Amino acid sequence: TLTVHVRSEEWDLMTFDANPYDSVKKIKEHVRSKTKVPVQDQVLLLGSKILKPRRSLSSYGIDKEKTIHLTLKVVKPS
Repeated sequence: TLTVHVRSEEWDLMTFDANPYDSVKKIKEHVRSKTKVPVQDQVLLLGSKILKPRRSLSSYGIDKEKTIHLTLKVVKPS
């Protein structure tokens, strides 16, 4: 389906599968599995855009791509 590469400042590159129409929250749950960072403390970026957890990757323009590169930041929420 779709392969997601998640790069971060702290950990090795993460790889896992995703669906472009699922919420970004589903990505964060994969990150939580690999890093144990709770979903509420993660921020994901596509390019330089911060993704909102309720939105889908498709809504940010992920259409035909077979592989995408995301950035993870660990952030204490307000």
